[PDB]
Amino acid sequence: QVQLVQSGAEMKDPGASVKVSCRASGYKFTDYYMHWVRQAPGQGLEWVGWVNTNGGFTKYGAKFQGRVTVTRDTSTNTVFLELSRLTFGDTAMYFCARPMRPVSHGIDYSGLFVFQFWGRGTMVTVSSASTKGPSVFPLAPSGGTAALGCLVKDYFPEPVTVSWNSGALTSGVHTFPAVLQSSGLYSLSSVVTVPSSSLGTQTYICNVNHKPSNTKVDKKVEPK
Amino acid sequence: ALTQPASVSASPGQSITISCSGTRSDVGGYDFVSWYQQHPGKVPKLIIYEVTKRPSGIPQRFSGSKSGNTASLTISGLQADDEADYYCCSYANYDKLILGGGTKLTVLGQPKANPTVTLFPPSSEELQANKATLVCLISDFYPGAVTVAWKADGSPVKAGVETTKPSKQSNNKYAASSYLSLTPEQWKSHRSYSCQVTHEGSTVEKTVAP
Repeated sequence: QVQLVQSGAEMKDPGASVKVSCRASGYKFTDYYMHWVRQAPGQGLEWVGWVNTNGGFTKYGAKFQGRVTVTRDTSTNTVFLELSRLTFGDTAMYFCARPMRPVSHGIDYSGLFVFQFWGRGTMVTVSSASTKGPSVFPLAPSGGTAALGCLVKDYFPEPVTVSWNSGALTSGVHTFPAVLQSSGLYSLSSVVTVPSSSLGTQTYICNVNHKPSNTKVDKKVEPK
Repeated sequence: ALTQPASVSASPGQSITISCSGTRSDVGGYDFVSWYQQHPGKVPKLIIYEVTKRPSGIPQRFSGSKSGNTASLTISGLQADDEADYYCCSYANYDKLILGGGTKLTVLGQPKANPTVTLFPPSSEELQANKATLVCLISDFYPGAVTVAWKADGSPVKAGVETTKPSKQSNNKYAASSYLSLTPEQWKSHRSYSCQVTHEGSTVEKTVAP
C-alpha cells in the first residue's frame, strides 16, 4: 500500500540544474523521513541524504554536500531532490526511499537507518555538448596464448565499431563496453586473444569507425 | 566505504556468505547494518536490517551476523532467483549512511574458470602525445565479477581508474577491462606498475615497466 512515485528521466547540460520529485502515499507522510540514494551506471548504491518531512531538516552525504538540496511539500506529500551545477559525475539513477519507522527525537533513530520502500528511480544524464573523434592506440602484445588490441580513446557520442583484419578475424575477438569518463568523453578497447606463436608473423590490424566524427582508422598492432 | 567481495557463488540448494568489512565508526560501532538485494534492472529490496532482523516477507534462509568490524549475509537453500547484486549498508559517525561496493551472487551454471590477465603498457604513440594509459585485460573467467586494484611500485593508486562492468565473450566466459591514466613521467619514473585482479577462486597480479 505504500507507494513512491518519481518524476521522469532528465537529460541536462553540464552546469545546469535539475529537480527530481518523489510522491509518497500509503502512510502518514510527516511521520517518516525520506532518503535519496543514487546509482551511477555500473556502480554501487550511494547515500545522498535524508530529509525529516516533519519540519524539513536535512543531512547530506560527504561527496554530496552543497550541490544537492532536498526539500518537501507536506501539503502534496512530495519530496524533492535538486542538483545544481551538474557535472558528468552526477549522471546516475536517483531513488527516493522511505525508512521503516518514525524517529523518536533524542531517544531512538533506529527507524531511520534503512531503506525500506523505494521509488522506481529517476535517471539524470549529464551529456557532453560536443562531438570528438577518438585517438586510436595499439595495445602491443608480449599457456601459449597472447592478447593484443586497440585503445579507442576520448570520443563522443556513441557508437564506435571495431573489426579486425577487415572482418576476417573473429575468434578471440572481444570489444568492451565504453567507459564514461569524468571529462564527459568515452573510451573503449577491443582485444583479441591469439596464439603466441602467431605474433610476428600474422598481421593484426584494427579497423575503427566513429561515424559521428567521420573517424576511420586502420591501426596495425605490432609486438613490442 | 564498506568492503565486499566482487562476487560469490554456489550450486542450487547450497549456501553462500557475503562479508562486509568496515571500521569502529560504523559496522564495528553500531548494530545498524542492513543488506539490499538488487535484481538486474529492478529496484533494490531491503532484506536484512539491524544486523540480524528481516523485514516482513523475507524468508528465514536469509540471515545476517557480525563479528568485530565485519558483517555477513548468509543465504542458504539457494535458488535461481537469488541471483542478484547485494549491498551492505551501515550507520557511520556522524549522521551518515555508508554502503559497500556490492557483490554479485551467481547461481552457478557451469564450473568456475580462473581469469587470464594481460597488462598493456602505454603505446609510444600515446606517450608522444604527452599521455599514458595502462590497460589491464581480464579474460576467460566465470562467475562474471572481479575486483581490480592498481598499484604503483607496490602502493595503491585510486585516481585515474576506470573499469568496465564484466562483459560476456563469444565463447560465453566473461571478460573485464580496467584503465589507469598516468603521465608519461609517472610511467618512466616508477620501477613498475601493476594490476591486481581478485576473482572468486584466484588472484592474479600483472606487472609492466618501461
